[PDB]
Amino acid sequence: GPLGSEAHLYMQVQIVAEDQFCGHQGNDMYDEEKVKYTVFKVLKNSSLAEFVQSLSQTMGFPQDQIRLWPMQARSNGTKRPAMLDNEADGNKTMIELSDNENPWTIFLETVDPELAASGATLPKFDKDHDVMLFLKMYDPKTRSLNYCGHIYTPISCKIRDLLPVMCDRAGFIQDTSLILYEEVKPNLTERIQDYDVSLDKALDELMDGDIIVFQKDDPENDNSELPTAKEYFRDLYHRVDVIFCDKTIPNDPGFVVTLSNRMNYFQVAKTVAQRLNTDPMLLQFFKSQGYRDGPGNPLRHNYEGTLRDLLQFFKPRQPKKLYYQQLKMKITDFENRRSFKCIWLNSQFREEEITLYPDKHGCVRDLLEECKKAVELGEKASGKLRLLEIVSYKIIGVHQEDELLECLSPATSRTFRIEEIPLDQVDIDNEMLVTVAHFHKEVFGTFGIPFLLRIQGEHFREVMKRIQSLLDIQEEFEKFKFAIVMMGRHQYINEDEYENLKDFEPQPGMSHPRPWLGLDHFN
Repeated sequence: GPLGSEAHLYMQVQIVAEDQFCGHQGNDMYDEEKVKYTVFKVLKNSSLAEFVQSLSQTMGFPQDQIRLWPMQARSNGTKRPAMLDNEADGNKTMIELSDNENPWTIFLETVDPELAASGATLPKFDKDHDVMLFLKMYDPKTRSLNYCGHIYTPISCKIRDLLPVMCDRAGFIQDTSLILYEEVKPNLTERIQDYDVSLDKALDELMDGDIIVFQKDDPENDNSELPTAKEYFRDLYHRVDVIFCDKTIPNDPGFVVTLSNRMNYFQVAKTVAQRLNTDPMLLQFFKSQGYRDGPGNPLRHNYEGTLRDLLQFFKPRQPKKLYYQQLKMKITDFENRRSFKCIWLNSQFREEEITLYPDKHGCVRDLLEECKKAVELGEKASGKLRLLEIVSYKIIGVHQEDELLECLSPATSRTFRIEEIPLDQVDIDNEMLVTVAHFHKEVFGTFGIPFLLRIQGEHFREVMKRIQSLLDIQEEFEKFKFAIVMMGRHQYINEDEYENLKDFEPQPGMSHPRPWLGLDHFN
């Protein structure tokens, strides 16, 4: 194996009986992915007469009461039965007749099995003057199609004379006034405007396997969501069933919404929001892909495409799915959130990487409150926040809350830090806030965590043990060395005699950068 040497000699012929046409709700006779066939494996080079007897035997029919109407495609994409003459074209072989279709599907017509016991012959059909039409009846109250079989008619027959047949097969009195459409193709259902015309003239390109759709003309109809068959099919044509899965709870079965191709975002949203009981603005949707099954870029409200546009990357036989999430705030605010990566300095003096989402048009205060929402602030402490800007492990700034977040540096050397203010740094007057920074170095080899301090002049040895309880370094804090650092210069200060002032400030002669206390030691 697997494939056998003589396999190429063979083609496949899918026979489809008229019962498959019943209850079909779409265009043409049946849906291709539901229809039940009788499949034959026939020899490519074999003949029609051969296949017909073989068929006859298998199906349980005499040959003089079946006729085969090959299902043939048309330019407009529809598929309908077509005439094939079982006698003229019988000498010919199956691939020839098939036009190399593999598989080939054929409509097997049969005698009404009631008149079949009687031994009834299938009616004579003139290839040139008769047509085989198919009838469908459209019922407004139930939005459904009900198959009405087929008829042989001369093409000279005035349409008016088909009315009684149509009524009798639907289930109507003869007085019943009908509306007749031709189903031409999907999204084209054409009302026959005038019944006192021959079929030949009534319908353009009249041929076998053409479809007349008829309905009752009763004022009752106007109550239906879809009064005419024309509306039924136009609705059908744009109908699409979409699966909405939540992008936050994976292995979500999701659910199926029936929507329309034509709908816009507000309409799609309004519809999904309903059977979620939540607001459409409390929903965010995601642009979609197709086959690498997964939520793409957040589709955004200002969006103005149609649902057809959102599913344009889908294969037709592939089931349709869109991802969404549920929102805690208005949709229109969620999009104006800014991703803001910074450092949270807890009250254990240790650094945590946190990403906060304040509003784009927000200010520093706004960022601070977003931070307080994510952190415990150490009991009985101050519980007040400030934002620092840090570079090379040195604090270069403290930003006012009223300052717009927009004004802050995108730069990646800049590191923003949020911390709560120690209790002894909120009231101030004979006392100052100074920047402190660790180091090895001459003056630029800075490292570790900088911080703000508590500089009037007094005991320096006490300042040191305060920094000691804060750095919480057990004693390797001996062999530290401490320095004031200003513009182009740094004077040291031993741990013995020093008592300071406001040496820290620009000696009169530019306002920034300010000096800093620096802590000299290893790693």
